[PDB]
Amino acid sequence: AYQYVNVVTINKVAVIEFNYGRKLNALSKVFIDDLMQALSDLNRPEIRCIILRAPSGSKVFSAGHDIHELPSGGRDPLSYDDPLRQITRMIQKFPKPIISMVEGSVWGGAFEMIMSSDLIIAASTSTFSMTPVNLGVPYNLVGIHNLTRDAGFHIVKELIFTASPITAQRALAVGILNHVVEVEELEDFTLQMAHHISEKAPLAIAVIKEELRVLGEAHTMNSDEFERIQGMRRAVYDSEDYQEGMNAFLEKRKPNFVGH
Amino acid sequence: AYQYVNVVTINKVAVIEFNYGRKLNALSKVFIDDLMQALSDLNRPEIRCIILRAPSGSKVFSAGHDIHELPSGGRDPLSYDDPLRQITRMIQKFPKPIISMVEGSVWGGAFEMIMSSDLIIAASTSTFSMTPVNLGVPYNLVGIHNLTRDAGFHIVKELIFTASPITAQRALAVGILNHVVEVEELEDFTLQMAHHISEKAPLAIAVIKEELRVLGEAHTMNSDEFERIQGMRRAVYDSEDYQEGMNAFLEKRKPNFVGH
Amino acid sequence: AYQYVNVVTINKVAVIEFNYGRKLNALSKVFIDDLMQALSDLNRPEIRCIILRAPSGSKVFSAGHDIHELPSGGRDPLSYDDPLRQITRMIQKFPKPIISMVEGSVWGGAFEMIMSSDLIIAASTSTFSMTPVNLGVPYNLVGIHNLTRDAGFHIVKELIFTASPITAQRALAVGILNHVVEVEELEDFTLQMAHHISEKAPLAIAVIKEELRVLGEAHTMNSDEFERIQGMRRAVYDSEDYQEGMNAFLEKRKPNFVGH
Amino acid sequence: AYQYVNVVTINKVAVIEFNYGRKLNALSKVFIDDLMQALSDLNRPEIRCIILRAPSGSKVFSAGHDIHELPSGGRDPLSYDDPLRQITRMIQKFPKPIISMVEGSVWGGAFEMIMSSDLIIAASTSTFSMTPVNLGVPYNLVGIHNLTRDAGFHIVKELIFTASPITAQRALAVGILNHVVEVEELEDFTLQMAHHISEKAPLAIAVIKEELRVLGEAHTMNSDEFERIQGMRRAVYDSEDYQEGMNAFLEKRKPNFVGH
Amino acid sequence: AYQYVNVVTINKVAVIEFNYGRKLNALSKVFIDDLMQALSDLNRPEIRCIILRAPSGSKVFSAGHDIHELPSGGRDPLSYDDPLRQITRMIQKFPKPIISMVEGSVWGGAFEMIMSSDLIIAASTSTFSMTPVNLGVPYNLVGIHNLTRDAGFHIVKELIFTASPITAQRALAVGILNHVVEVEELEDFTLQMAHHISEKAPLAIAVIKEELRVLGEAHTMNSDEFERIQGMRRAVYDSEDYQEGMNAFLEKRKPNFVGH
Amino acid sequence: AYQYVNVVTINKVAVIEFNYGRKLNALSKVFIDDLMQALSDLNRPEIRCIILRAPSGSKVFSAGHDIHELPSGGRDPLSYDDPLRQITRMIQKFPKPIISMVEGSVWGGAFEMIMSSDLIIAASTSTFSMTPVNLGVPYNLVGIHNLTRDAGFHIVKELIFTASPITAQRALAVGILNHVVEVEELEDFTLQMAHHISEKAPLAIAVIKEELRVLGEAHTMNSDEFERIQGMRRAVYDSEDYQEGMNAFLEKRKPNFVGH
Ligand SMILES: C[C@@H](C(=O)OCCNC(=O)CCNC(=O)[C@H](O)C(C)(C)COP(=O)(O)OP(=O)(O)OC[C@H]1O[C@@H](n2cnc3c(N)ncnc32)[C@H](O)[C@@H]1OP(=O)(O)O)S(=O)(=O)O
Ligand SMILES: C[C@@H](C(=O)OCCNC(=O)CCNC(=O)[C@H](O)C(C)(C)COP(=O)(O)OP(=O)(O)OC[C@H]1O[C@@H](n2cnc3c(N)ncnc32)[C@H](O)[C@@H]1OP(=O)(O)O)S(=O)(=O)O
Ligand SMILES: C[C@@H](C(=O)OCCNC(=O)CCNC(=O)[C@H](O)C(C)(C)COP(=O)(O)OP(=O)(O)OC[C@H]1O[C@@H](n2cnc3c(N)ncnc32)[C@H](O)[C@@H]1OP(=O)(O)O)S(=O)(=O)O
Ligand SMILES: C[C@@H](C(=O)OCCNC(=O)CCNC(=O)[C@H](O)C(C)(C)COP(=O)(O)OP(=O)(O)OC[C@H]1O[C@@H](n2cnc3c(N)ncnc32)[C@H](O)[C@@H]1OP(=O)(O)O)S(=O)(=O)O
Ligand SMILES: C[C@@H](C(=O)OCCNC(=O)CCNC(=O)[C@H](O)C(C)(C)COP(=O)(O)OP(=O)(O)OC[C@H]1O[C@@H](n2cnc3c(N)ncnc32)[C@H](O)[C@@H]1OP(=O)(O)O)S(=O)(=O)O
Ligand SMILES: C[C@@H](C(=O)OCCNC(=O)CCNC(=O)[C@H](O)C(C)(C)COP(=O)(O)OP(=O)(O)OC[C@H]1O[C@@H](n2cnc3c(N)ncnc32)[C@H](O)[C@@H]1OP(=O)(O)O)S(=O)(=O)O
Repeated sequence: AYQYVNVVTINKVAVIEFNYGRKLNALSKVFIDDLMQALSDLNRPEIRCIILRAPSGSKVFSAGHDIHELPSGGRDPLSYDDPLRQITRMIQKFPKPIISMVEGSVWGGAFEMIMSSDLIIAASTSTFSMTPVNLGVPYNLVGIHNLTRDAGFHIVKELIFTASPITAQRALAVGILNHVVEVEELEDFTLQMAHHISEKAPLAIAVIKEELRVLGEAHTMNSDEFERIQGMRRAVYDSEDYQEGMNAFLEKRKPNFVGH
Repeated sequence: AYQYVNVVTINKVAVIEFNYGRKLNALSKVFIDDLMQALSDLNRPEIRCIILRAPSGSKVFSAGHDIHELPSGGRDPLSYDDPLRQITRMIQKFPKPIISMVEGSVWGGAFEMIMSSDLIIAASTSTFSMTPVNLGVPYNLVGIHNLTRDAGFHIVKELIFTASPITAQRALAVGILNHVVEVEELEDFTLQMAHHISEKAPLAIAVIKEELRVLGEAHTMNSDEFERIQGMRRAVYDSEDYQEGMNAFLEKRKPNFVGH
Repeated sequence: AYQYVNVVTINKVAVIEFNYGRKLNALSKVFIDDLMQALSDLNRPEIRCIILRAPSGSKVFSAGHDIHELPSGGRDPLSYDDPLRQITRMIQKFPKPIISMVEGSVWGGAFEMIMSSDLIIAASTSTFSMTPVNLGVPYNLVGIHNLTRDAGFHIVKELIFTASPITAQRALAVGILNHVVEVEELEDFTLQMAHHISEKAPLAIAVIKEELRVLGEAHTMNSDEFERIQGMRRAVYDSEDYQEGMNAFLEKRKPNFVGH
Repeated sequence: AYQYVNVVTINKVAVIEFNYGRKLNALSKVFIDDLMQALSDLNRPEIRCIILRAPSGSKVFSAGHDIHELPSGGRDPLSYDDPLRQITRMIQKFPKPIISMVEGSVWGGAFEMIMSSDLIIAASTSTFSMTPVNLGVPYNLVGIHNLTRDAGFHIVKELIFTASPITAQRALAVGILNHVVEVEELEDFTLQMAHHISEKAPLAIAVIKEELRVLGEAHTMNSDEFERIQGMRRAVYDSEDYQEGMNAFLEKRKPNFVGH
Repeated sequence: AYQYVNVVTINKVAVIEFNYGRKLNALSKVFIDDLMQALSDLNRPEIRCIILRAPSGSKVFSAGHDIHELPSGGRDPLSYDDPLRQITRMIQKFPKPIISMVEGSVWGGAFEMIMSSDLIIAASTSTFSMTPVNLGVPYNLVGIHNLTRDAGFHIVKELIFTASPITAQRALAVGILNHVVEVEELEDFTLQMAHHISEKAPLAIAVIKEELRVLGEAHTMNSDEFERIQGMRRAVYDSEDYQEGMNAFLEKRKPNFVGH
Repeated sequence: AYQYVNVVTINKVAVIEFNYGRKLNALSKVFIDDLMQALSDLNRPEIRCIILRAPSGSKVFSAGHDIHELPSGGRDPLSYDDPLRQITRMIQKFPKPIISMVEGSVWGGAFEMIMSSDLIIAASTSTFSMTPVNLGVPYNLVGIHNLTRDAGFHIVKELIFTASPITAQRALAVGILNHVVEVEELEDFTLQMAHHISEKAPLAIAVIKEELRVLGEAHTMNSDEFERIQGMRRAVYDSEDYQEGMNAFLEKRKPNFVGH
């Protein structure tokens, strides 16, 4: 029923498997629109737990935001109705637990997407990179906030400022992952936990997830502080460095950033 | 001088030992009223540090909220004056450190109670479960907030959505516990730390504890968000699933949750 | 040049080395004024990353606030324009990453200072203590907040209430440090990471750092709560214990705290 | 068409006239559901401005909440999905100006309803009463906040604590009303203002209205403060005085309030 | 029963009359202690409304804070435990309405005290001044907040920056006062209103008063902004101008302020 | 001196007279840069109060934002470093009182500018309008908040949704203006007040002004709410209606708005 995902439901658990490997499951508008439609279709009383996964043996879980669809004009790359911003809101408001079951490497916006989900179970060979400083992208407040609820600030700043991949073992040690398992155990481990969750009280799960959502969002600031930050972000997405980040990716070369 | 607790004072350290083993130290009104009286009586200048403990050899530290005192149908089970809500506020506002020294298994409200205390030192054989989703309970905002200050969101969501016990070793790894020790060393280790804290400046301890309390609570939201969450909670504590959770527990059978 | 720091630039990396070993790099006004001048001088487009370090072989990284410079009594010791409060604001608002490269022991205000920096890389032999309860000091809200973004509340309360040192290995485990390395490798490891960060997009790093700073501060409270805390702090800095803490340190004896 | 309202369109202006005079336009569930449907149906680009009115000559604009439909005992009378709570949210979120055009007396929930609208224009003979203290009702935070954006706190407390009606002339002087007009000029005056607003930029009006709505709601508090207020409200809606207020109103006698 | 106040009970209304004419009802610690004891004594179910008043015929309602009890310099003059701060908190938290009935001139902290009360009814000859800029006093955030809930910002700034007295008629027009009456009618007009309030539901009044209090306080800021303000206040109470303002009053001369 | 302003100092009062009459004191960058420099140059201890005025006899006080300089492409017209946004921040942070002394008509951004100042004294013939809905402009959160601290919400909505001029008498009645005087008395009245203020304690005035500024700004919201509002504002400044409003103004014709 979907071009870019495959859904299998057994009992009360649904697995949403990405079907966009020819583009390394990059978060293009057409891929995200399918993922959201699939989730909306599973918002039914008889579904109690969702798993998100890439196909078995994927080297790349998701290559993150489709760099071709990043606006290189004068507009904000991560506005409120950007597909990545829509799917993280939808995951976080969804009244059922969503488990990210990760095999392969996770990049940029896709790292934010799994951090927005409720649990992350990962193969021992998976790797995680947060990439905006590679491309000159001024990541937005909501998007950065979504990266701060698991690991501490010093770890988050290392991940962002270096853009270096971290292993699953390190991602477990710093609090980003729930569980790391050998890849041959990943599906069996994840289905055991999803089917267990699906026997618990769904209305209690939904209200507790929504309470955590609101508490997690409840770092408040005044209008002047947000407008000041928006001005700073606009100076970045208007920058020569932002154009250079995109151009360098599309030309398959290393960017030369100059601080303008 | 209390029916349900025993208090020992060693210089500047007070040990409050539960005496409600016939009910597995369940957080009944009569038990919590004695605990709160004991704490109030120890709010004196020559006391500097409190330890909360179950008796030596306890299999169960606390079975959590007394399910017989949970209101069935229509009343908020976790309103502001509920005993569990009163004791977590009292622990958090108490101007001396309160150390939970844990032997045995810890369940639901009792897990929130040790999470509200300042330090947790646990036996290597202790276990920890958060149980609302077993019973259909819409846990309240303040109570959920009290579970978010140590382990990250993904870990808290695993504990709540699974209601599965975690070991002391895992609870240490994820940041819930301060120390794990062999049960034979638990009392000596905890008293050594309490005596050490009691040599320090108590007015500085009290103000720093209060600063951490107000900073930990400073996740603010507007009245409409709180009323929306209260409406969601009422729908859960009015639900068939909430009645089925209570009944299933009291009848020792597996609940059948249907999502209304 | 500077009397109390030495600055070296290697390509786009600047290393600020303390030069106040005769006072164990205590945070005196004259030392902090030099550190702040050196940091302000390095806010240039050809500088991409800052390392703060003590001299190679230092037993003591920093002994913390200069206890001679604490007000005698009846005056807030951690007011907004105190040197420690100035340097942490400056580190946090600085538009380049600041890495604390730690060899030796870290005490009190100096622990808050490295916690305010972006990344901490430490020698396997370094140690960390938070000391206000040794001296009777009512640490301020901003200062305490700066200690809560890495490790959990129970961990922070143990560090503050015991004032006991922790090892680099424990500091790694609880989320305070990024990396622990053998002292012989510390400089090479830190420089390699700083050089790596120096090729990334500086405007993206600066706006993301500022987004994290704003989100990290966005725990808000009403005026009454702040004034209530300030009144509690004033009762501490007016106390006999505060005078006894100061006196004991200078006279080189154990304080006798009495709770007034 | 609608059973309980009549809608007329004059170019870009829609007038919604109450048709529930046999029950003095009391805010029963069936009347509010019709009013909300009529508003929803007018959320189309060719409508620019809404007027809410009672029929010409009405002695009673609205008698407020239907006292028969108030939750009888132990149930929150102003929960999130109560009709009065739903209509005020809808009015405030509606992307066109809504003008309350008032002829006759306004009572209780109907006063909060016109206060939630964007402008109020009233007949010189109209009167206004806020009545919960007559019935023993614990008015909810959102509802009280809606009464606080026009007149000062001393004026709102006088209105609520006395439940005394005020004249249109006094309501204008204290800032509740935009305009007071002779009854035979009311309809003409209101329509010329609605037509004038309808010539202005609708997307600008919508975003400015929504900005005012969020700034008006942005009085934020922590969870414990909300739960404490909810507990106090529950003690009121559980009180004998709350029963006495309802019963006295329905039996047409003076209530005897005793303070429990 | 009190040295410095006289209490009369009329049915369910209590009238607390100042008896400190010798010092023009300046808010000395001992006067405020009796006023607070009198309030505490009246916190009984048989009392439904309080009036605060000066004696009949008073030229001065209250000369405001006792200038002789302000500190000489280098100390916060309006700390949390100051008598003016205590009495405004107690009036705002008191579960019965408190009406200020004003005959005579109102100065400084006494103007804040009546503003903290629920309703103000004043004689046509009464006058109102806010005086901190006459004395060089840095008024505190809570205190300034208490002046902003009735008149608009421009009016409040005029009152504070000019320290010029305003008439009762002007105070009515700008929203400070509920009612202005001829002095011969003041006592019976105020009592008629207090008797009317005393017939209403007291639990409903108490919860609505508490809801208004927390909504009024719910302007939230981060710790850094509060500490920044406190630093600015400290510069003022450390200033030569603060000492000049205190000296000029003592010496009965016009202060010469210089901005240091 | 300054091309676009004239400054006269009388004792401790500085009168800043607009000198941009050929564009009716529209807020061009060149005019605002001169006003800000003149204000900065007056930040000296010997200056105690500022008056902002148009030239004596002016029909137009200020024609508002320069519509030729409004980003007429598709970028934010009211971004953080726009001249109107800069001058309102500078007026509000300025440590001396700033009185707007108004003769003539005040439009749009110029209305926000006088609302941001401390006191407004106006000629009886002056008039005031807020005009964004004439041009299709999505006024920003900070700008809208600057209009909400004097009159109530209903009055602000009437001013904005109608864009109709109000008289000085109406502006006084609704709490926008401090005083209205005959045009012949305007200088005498305003200078008498400015000289009176100039006798008072400047450090007390500066800290109380900053306390009001912070309290006035302290309506806080979460990142998601800000980003949602920014998305809505962008849809408006990208609209055909925004282009129509600008074109219509340039072509001296009535705009025809269509809701796209
Ligand atoms: C903006 C946010 C964001 O999420 O940005 C994207 C962040 N993602 C990345 O930076 C990952 C970039 N890609 C890679 O690092 C490598 O391509 C990986 C490791 C994903 C795969 O390497 P592999 O050797 O297996 O195969 P190639 O590199 O040769 O790429 C395969 C094809 O997919 C394109 N591709 C990869 N990622 C992509 C892609 N995110 N978009 C479009 N296109 C792609 C890539 O350009 C190539 O295109 P062609 O077929 O035209 O040669 S933020 O977080 O950074 O702020
Ligand atoms: C609602 C909140 C809360 O805190 O709820 C309570 C959560 N606590 C639990 O769910 C613990 C449930 N109990 C157990 O798991 C086991 O009873 C325990 C493991 C603690 C120990 O098991 P053990 O084999 O030693 O002996 P039994 O299960 O056989 O029970 C012994 C008696 O104690 C009662 N009991 C146990 N816990 C209880 C009890 N929290 N109350 C009343 N009653 C009990 C139980 O109903 C039984 O009663 P009878 O002797 O009358 O048959 S929330 O966090 O979940 O939202
Ligand atoms: C107020 C905040 C704060 O940061 O407070 C300061 C916190 N710092 C400390 O508590 C560290 C206290 N010092 C020590 O633990 C030891 O002195 C150190 C361990 C770092 C190393 O000991 P070591 O054996 O190597 O050599 P000494 O102890 O013999 O001291 C050498 C000289 O340095 C002085 N000293 C050390 N720290 C200091 C010093 N922060 N100031 C002034 N003076 C000192 C100390 O008093 C001695 O002075 P003399 O010249 O009189 O011998 S808070 O965070 O606690 O609230
Ligand atoms: C709970 C909130 C709220 O909104 O509550 C409702 C507040 N409303 C009032 O307090 C209005 C009370 N009513 C009046 O003051 C008078 O009825 C007015 C002036 C509205 C109408 O005067 P009039 O002489 O024309 O005719 P009656 O009093 O003779 O009543 C006509 C019929 O309408 C019923 N009625 C009036 N208001 C009502 C009614 N809000 N509900 C049901 N029923 C009614 C009342 O019970 C009577 O019914 P019967 O025909 O059975 O005798 S809160 O804000 O107070 O918290
Ligand atoms: C600091 C805060 C505050 O509330 O400060 C106090 C604000 N109040 C004032 O500034 C009012 C100051 N007083 C006056 O303006 C006049 O004294 C009054 C007008 C109120 C009445 O004048 P009158 O001519 O009738 O008779 P006197 O001036 O002769 O004063 C009678 C005695 O009362 C003392 N007095 C007046 N107000 C006072 C007094 N607030 N304290 C102590 N003492 C006094 C004053 O010093 C004098 O003392 P001796 O008998 O020793 O001469 S803040 O809000 O300003 O920031
Ligand atoms: C975006 C914000 C804002 O402030 O927008 C602007 C709001 N302002 C207005 O709507 C006022 C527009 N101006 C007028 O309506 C009229 O000019 C008034 C009534 C003020 C005065 O009319 P009058 O016939 O006496 O003499 P002119 O129209 O001839 O103007 C004199 C010179 O200044 C220019 N001017 C006037 N207002 C202006 C001007 N806001 N810009 C540029 N330029 C101007 C105008 O175009 C003319 O220049 P030229 O001599 O080159 O033709 S918001 O608040 O609306 O959102």
